Amino acid sequence: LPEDPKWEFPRDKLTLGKPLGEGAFGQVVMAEAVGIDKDKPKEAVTVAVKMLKDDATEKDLSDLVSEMEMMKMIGKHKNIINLLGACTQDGPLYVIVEYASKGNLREYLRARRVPEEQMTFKDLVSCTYQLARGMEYLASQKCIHRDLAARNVLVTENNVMKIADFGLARVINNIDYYKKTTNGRLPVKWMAPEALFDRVYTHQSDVWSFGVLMWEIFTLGGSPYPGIPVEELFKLLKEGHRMDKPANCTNELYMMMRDCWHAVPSQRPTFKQLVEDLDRILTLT
Ligand SMILES: Nc1ncnc2c1ncn2[C@@H]1O[C@H](COP(=O)(O)OP(=O)(O)NP(=O)(O)O)[C@@H](O)[C@H]1O
Repeated sequence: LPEDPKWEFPRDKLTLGKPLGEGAFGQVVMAEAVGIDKDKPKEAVTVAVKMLKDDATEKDLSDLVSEMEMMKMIGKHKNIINLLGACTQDGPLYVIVEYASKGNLREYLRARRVPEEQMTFKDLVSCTYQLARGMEYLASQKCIHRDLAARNVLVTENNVMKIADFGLARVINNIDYYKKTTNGRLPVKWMAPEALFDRVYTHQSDVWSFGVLMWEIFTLGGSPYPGIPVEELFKLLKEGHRMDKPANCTNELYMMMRDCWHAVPSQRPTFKQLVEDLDRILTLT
């Protein structure tokens, strides 16, 4: 792999610790990184390290490299998982990122329905607000995430919501992102119809996904289109089906979901608008 000195971190300053989880393209381990935070240059920082599994494919390696490169481009923001460094030379590829001790949002919510704590309604609105802020920022950086979902949000020790899993994200210009393929690699239940049927993707497709994410949040980690298999959703979406209102959701926030699910992308809210609406709702709690 080519060197990128501004991101490279010395392997001898990294100490791997316990596994945090694994997927079908990589694994993540906790680690201590001495000197990685130049605001505290003497200190060890607890980080997460993404790396290949022993059964990794060639495509897994190219994907991990591509994920690292995307994270170099998306800037820095409180409500996204930020890249901290990488070990790319003379050894296995290590992609070093911010550590979120409370795991992904889907499990965090399902575990707070013995529960860890109780989610107040204010907590859920705040969580929604933070993620709209993250997506607003990503869209300002001309990034479409394409895989927004509760499983791809991470939660820090201080309950900070961080958008993560940039492996499918793309940088676009002004017009729709378009590449025609045989079959897509995006979770169908979170995809905007124009993405599913027309292979086109804009920031407004991410807005659709955000509406699904809202539904996951206010169902405390429920599964979208409950009891509807992916196989049958193609037809139901084309015919205009939409999810019902979660129990713990206000009619105001449900109207917000349904706006995100507008059939016409240009008629959905923008993330800037969602942040403004969510700012108002959250201050009134
Ligand atoms: N920065 C992190 N801090 C703490 N835990 C993490 C971090 N990143 C990932 N994990 C966890 O370790 C596991 C690794 O999975 P991950 O690398 O996130 O891909 P994925 O989200 O499982 N696949 P997908 O949702 O289909 O895109 C997940 O269970 C995460 O919850």
